[PDB]
Amino acid sequence: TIPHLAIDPFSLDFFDDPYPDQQTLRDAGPVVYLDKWNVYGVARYAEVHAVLNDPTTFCSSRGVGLSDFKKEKPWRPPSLILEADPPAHTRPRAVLSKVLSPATMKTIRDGFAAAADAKVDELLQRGCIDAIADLAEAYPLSVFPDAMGLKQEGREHLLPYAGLVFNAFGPPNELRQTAIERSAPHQAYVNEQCQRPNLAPGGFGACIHAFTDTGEITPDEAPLLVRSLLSAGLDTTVNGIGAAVYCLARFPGELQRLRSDPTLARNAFEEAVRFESPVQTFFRTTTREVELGGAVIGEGEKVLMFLGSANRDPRRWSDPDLYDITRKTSGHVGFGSGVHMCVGQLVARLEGEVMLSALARKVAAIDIDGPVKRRFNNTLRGLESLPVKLTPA
Ligand code: HEM
Ligand SMILES: O=C(O)c1ccc(CCCl)cc1
Ligand SMILES: [Cl-]
Ligand SMILES: [Mg+2]
Repeated sequence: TIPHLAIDPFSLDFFDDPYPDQQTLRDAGPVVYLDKWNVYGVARYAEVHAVLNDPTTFCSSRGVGLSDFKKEKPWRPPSLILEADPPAHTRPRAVLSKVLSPATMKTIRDGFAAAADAKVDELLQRGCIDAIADLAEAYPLSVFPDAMGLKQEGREHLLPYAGLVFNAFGPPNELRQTAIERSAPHQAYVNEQCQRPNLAPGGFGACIHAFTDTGEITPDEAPLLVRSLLSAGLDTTVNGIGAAVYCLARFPGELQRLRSDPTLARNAFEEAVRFESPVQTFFRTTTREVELGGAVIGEGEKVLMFLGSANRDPRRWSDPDLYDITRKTSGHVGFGSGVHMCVGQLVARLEGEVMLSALARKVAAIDIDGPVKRRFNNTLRGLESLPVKLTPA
């Protein structure tokens, strides 16, 4: 009843161009079985959304990667938020929600915007730049580590650590095995910066530790919650901003519309999150026998959700393969959906908005003028290098 497919969604050929294989996954049926990894797969919007919004049946406490924490040891102590289910998930989630709250965005927006304008000004002086290293990476590195309260020393471990985290969600292929092999120095750095004395006053890290006296989290929970932000808070925005710039570079008509109305910057970034879906996939584990799209999935089964495929499903989206900065993007699953929906989405949207605003006001054209190189990761979709020429407005 359930179709069996041999597609490996974690192969380099798949990363290089996933869209034909994602249509195959969608059109094979609402639920498929991936023989390569012995997991179920859902690639249509409907089933992805349903799984995300039934955390009781499709749990996260057994891991959101391929590995089932009930069968294998996690490569690192489980996240108190990402790899937890209600009710244990609830209070750690509340603390991060308040640490990254709408009121908190008011305290950082001016500095984030100023750093975005300054970066674009700097890049326009050079003209020809790498939109990845020099923009998508450089800008988040210039605001987020400081917003965390990290010292300057050792920040070079942050991106390698994040690449490891997102590779570790994948199956035990070479990408994952090699990442874990090289992980020891990055884990040591990150874990040490999570301790209260190492987080500067007023930053996200110190604010997490400050919540340890309300009864929502205990002092011994704060380090791992800082670890969450150091895991998910940087490389995500790198690939989100990278996606947005890549879209504007490929679709000059949409850059011209953005220039004509810079207030579209926020929706232009949201559309880029849907269009590229930098965070591609996550797993759930069934806690009971469940019926999903006519298939009966047994207990203790892994279910792979194709977020990027759901965001291009023609059953849900009109012209899904078009980048449209005025599209009604509400409902896309690029940030997830439900109780685990990205708790840092306000930070991600703030960074994306202010950067796209700077480009909208300062840049007249974005022209690819060199070889485009893709970066391969078991969970993240994005570029290694994006040579562009920036023409000033
Ligand atoms: C374009 C940028 C980003 C994207 C596309 C993204 C994507 C996602 C997705 C899809 C989830 C759901 C995971 C699941 O359902 O299992 C998630 C959760 C999460 N994200 Fe984001 N994220 C981004 C930026 C950020 C930032 C900036 C932060 C922190 C500053 C962050 C921290 C988190 C955390 C802690 C969770 C776990 C939430 C929970 O389990 O309740 N992310 N993110
Ligand atoms: O709590 C964490 O350590 C964690 C949370 C979310 C993510 C992926 C979000 Cl795109 C990775 C790690
Ligand atoms: Cl760690
Ligand atoms: Mg419809």
